[PDB]
Amino acid sequence: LMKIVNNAFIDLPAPSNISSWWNFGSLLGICLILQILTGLFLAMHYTSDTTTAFSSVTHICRDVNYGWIIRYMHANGASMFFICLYMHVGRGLYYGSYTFLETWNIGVILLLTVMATAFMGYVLPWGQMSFWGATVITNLLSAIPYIGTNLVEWIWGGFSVDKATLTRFFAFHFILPFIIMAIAMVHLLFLHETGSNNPTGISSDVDKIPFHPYYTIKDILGALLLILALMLLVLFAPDLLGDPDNYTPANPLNTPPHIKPEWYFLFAYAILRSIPNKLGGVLALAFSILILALIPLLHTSKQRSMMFRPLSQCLFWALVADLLTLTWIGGQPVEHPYITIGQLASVLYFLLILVLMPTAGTIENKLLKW
Amino acid sequence: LVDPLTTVREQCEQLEKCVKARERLELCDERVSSRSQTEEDCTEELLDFLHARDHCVAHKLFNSL
Amino acid sequence: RQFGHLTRVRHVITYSLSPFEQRAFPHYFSKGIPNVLRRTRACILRVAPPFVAFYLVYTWGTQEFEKSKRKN
Amino acid sequence: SHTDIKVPDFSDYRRPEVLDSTKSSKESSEAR
Amino acid sequence: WLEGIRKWYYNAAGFNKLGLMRDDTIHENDDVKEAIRRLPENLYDDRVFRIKRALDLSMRQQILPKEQWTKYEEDKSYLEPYLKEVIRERKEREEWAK
Amino acid sequence: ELHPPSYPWSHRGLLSSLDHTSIRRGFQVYKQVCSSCHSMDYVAYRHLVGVCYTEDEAKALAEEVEVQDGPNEDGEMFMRPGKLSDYFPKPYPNPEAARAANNGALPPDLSYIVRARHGGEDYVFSLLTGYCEPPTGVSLREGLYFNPYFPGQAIGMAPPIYNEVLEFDDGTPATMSQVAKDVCTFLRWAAEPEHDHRKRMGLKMLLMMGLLLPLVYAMKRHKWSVLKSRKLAYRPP
Amino acid sequence: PTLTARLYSLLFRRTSTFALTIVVGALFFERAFDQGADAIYEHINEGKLWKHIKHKYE
Ligand code: HEC
Ligand code: HEM
Ligand code: HEM
Ligand SMILES: COc1ccc2c(O)c(C)c(-c3cncc(-c4ccc(OC(F)(F)F)cc4)c3)nc2c1
Repeated sequence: LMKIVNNAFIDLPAPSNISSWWNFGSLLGICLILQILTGLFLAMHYTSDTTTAFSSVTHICRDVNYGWIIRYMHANGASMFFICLYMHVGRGLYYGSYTFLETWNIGVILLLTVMATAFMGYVLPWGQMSFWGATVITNLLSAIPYIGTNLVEWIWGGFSVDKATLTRFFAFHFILPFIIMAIAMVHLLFLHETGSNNPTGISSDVDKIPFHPYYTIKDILGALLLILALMLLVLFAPDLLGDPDNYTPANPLNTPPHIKPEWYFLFAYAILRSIPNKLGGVLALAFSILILALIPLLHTSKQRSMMFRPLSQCLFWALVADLLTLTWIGGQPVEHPYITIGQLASVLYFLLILVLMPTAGTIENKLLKW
Repeated sequence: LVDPLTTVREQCEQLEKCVKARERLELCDERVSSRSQTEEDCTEELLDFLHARDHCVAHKLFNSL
Repeated sequence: RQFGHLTRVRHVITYSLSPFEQRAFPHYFSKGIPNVLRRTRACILRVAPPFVAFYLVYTWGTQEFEKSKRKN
Repeated sequence: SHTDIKVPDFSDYRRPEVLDSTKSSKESSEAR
Repeated sequence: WLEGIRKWYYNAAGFNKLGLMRDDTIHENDDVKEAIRRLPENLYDDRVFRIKRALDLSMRQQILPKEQWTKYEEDKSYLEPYLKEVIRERKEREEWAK
Repeated sequence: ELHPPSYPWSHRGLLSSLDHTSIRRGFQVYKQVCSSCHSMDYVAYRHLVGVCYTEDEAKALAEEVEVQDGPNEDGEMFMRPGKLSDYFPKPYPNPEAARAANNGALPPDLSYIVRARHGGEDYVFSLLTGYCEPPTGVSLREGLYFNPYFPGQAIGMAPPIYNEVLEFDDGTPATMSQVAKDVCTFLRWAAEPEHDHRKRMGLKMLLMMGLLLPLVYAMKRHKWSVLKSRKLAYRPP
Repeated sequence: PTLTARLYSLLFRRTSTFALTIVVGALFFERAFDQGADAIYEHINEGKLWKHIKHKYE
């Protein structure tokens, strides 16, 4: 009598109209379980020490029987694991699922719990962009008054990134996914009290359907296509999203030309490089994420979806462009054309979310005599 | 011995973009050479020439190797 | 929650066939295609223009970035 | 009433083997 | 003129293209469910069909012909008379506490 | 800077492999030119087996160079002929001796140089094959030479190769280009020995995924077919 | 009748028989697919692989 719990996988009421956008919730359940198996088999041959880590990856990629595929099913198994989110989130914002506050506020807590885990995971190969990535990004906490000089040295276990900084990331990294797996079952738990949303935003109690033959096979399809776009990168462009300077071991006395995190952080980084004031830059960085927790308190339209909200559609897809911009600016260096652009886009990100998109639904209500 | 690379470059140098990038390279050369006590050089003028030539060498060279 | 008492419905009828008794690809090209174009025109003017705007600031910012690094 | 209830045409979607109302579907169920 | 603008926005939204009315779309909410519960059976049982039909369309990613689309002038506000009543009751409960 | 040009390498294809015959030539380059001044720590003579050298040929080369191995029972360390398990011998004992022997400059390792430089092998061939005098107005310090394909166009890498700088075994003419082609082919094997086995799985995948995607897409539109074809009506009293 | 109907009557009817087909299919599929796949790759990369040149060095 576990399998009363499998009714959430078999006899679960679910709507009928939901298109591919909802599959991205399940796929994380695959990427996560996929990534754990791969990263585990990397642990068998990884060493957490600085004199042996970078080589340890080589032991995998060279001497091991198919050790190399696992590295790239796993690194790029994180990249695809964030294409899935950002679309899994955009659904929740565009189709207005954030009214399930209990889930959404936990959706945030999964995001942060992850997007620090990749940061730790990117260190472990112990190359330049690994080291220098962590060197820059930890120092941002130094901007805080009265604490930062103490907290950063504590996280480092010293006065600069070194051995004990590495070894603890490996332990903070190879644990949190087992904490993330818990919060997912939690995250679903509050969802299975309410049942999922549809493109319309309307109560779908009338046209529910089971889950066992219909969405299962739909998830088998959607999972299959995911394994394509992953393995293509593994089998046709593995260094694509990477950064080749990583394949030089760490040299703390030789700074690389372009320091940057990987593509999935960069929109955050561009916001930071926009502001000259260091501390004020930080609170913008953390706020670019946490602002998701301010969305439902800024809901204004008496409708839920955006299939039936024209002005918000135009603003929504504008926000996506602002993101894509910030992804691009962060990857590119800091000069007078790109500085100016990076400033404008960052202002749009906060402006568009807080002001226009609420303002729209207010206007949209007025046209409908509300 | 003959490096075929020299032949392929020799043909690509005759192309329009190369001749025109060659031109400014000659013109800047006259400038900096005729002048004195200046920091300007023909670095950029050279690279534009070489970006053009070597792009032409790309399409042909390995046919000989 | 479960089936059976989710809500209340009255005087509604559903008809359905067995999948072994109907094609899985009926009018897949014959009718599906214009639905896509209909589904396309219905929304494309709301998706395109910010990404259209992106491609321009991408190039203009790119070219101006290049020109900045060249010379007087 | 209930007798006035009748099924509409699915023949746009039905398989070609089963478009003849006058024939028994069993003969091609094995193939379907 | 604004009336013409209200009309264009209505067709732009497109819930006429699924045969729905306005009040069929409003966010499920405590003040609303109260109002829905007070509906009569005729009007209610019509609401359910306007919805369940529409969901059957969005599943197929189709719509209805222009002849069945909801017209702007025919957009019945069947729920507002009952809803504005409920919200009035709520403000009395709040005002009574104060 | 200078964006290098992209070439028609034999292995640029999504299913194209490496010219293993060229990898044979490329190793002879690294061994007679660069192995005196560059390290390659993450390769063994055994990895060459079955790719460009065979067992015996590589084994013979293991016995050409001496390697420091074995705490003697007397309590000392000696030199022996290398074996296949041994890695490529590092020319220098430590990077400071390298900076000492190259005017403060550091010859980099070359295990991952392909995949550690933007542009990849296209860069490298253009780098060796891009030497020229500086233009007017440009002047460099002693030891350092000019090359447009480097940031700042200033490196300590004096000419490693030129026409008949060496000789090949297969009777190939050793033009500077022929040399730089083969070596870059070797390095792409070093930084990515899985390359030739990568694509075979890439081939097996697309053939399977060419099949499973439509078939699964049928079972979907087989089971959902009930719902894409259902109908509704409204019969109030 | 058609072949599809004959296949169902013998194989896809009993789930026990059904499964044994799939294993049997996998074996001959595993063999056939690998042979055909390699042939294409070699045909593309003809004269570039070790064995294609290995004969010269024995
Ligand atoms: C005469 C000693 C010497 C030989 C021979 C030599 N190198 Fe170099 N190389 C150096 C030194 C010293 C540097 C350091 C350049 C610098 O510090 O800017 C260098 C730099 C390089 C670079 C550029 C590194 C970068 O980040 O841009 C590459 C690539 C390289 N070596 C590989 C090669 C190749 C390819 C060859 C010819 C097949 C070769 N080495 C032969 C000494 C040598
Ligand atoms: C759940 C969220 C996770 C994210 C976002 C993430 C992300 C990453 C990334 C991007 C890398 C860089 C790898 C590279 O550049 O080659 C990495 C490394 C690594 N990951 Fe993951 N990972 C996650 C979970 C895991 C799990 C569950 C494990 C083990 C069970 C794991 C084990 C490792 C190891 C050992 C490394 C270092 C080895 C190496 O990078 O070659 N990670 N992680
Ligand atoms: C490890 C990370 C995550 C896991 C395992 C996970 C898992 C799931 C799954 C399987 C669903 C059901 C499918 C769906 O409704 O799309 C779901 C729903 C949802 N997720 Fe997550 N998700 C993750 C990340 C997130 C994040 C980062 C957010 C928000 C920032 C989020 C917000 C939501 C919301 C609002 C829903 C319900 C929306 C609805 O049903 O309409 N999730 N989650
Ligand atoms: C209607 O939307 C919903 C609503 C509720 C959901 C829910 O409660 C869960 C737990 C999941 C889910 C989460 N992780 C993984 C899977 C999964 C599915 C197929 C697999 O099979 C294979 F083909 F191998 F991928 C393997 C894993 C499903 N999806 C939900 C989707």
